[PDB]
Amino acid sequence: LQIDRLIDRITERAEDSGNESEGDQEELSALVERGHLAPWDVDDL
Repeated sequence: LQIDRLIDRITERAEDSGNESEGDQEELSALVERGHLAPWDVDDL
């Protein structure tokens, strides 16, 4: 249920998502499959 809510919660620890797509990872997420922009890739930094 809280998909984008964790996705953005876990991405803030790397916070690259904060600039790359910013709120898109919390308000949109999932539909934006482009390179799966979320914590899973931002964490590898």
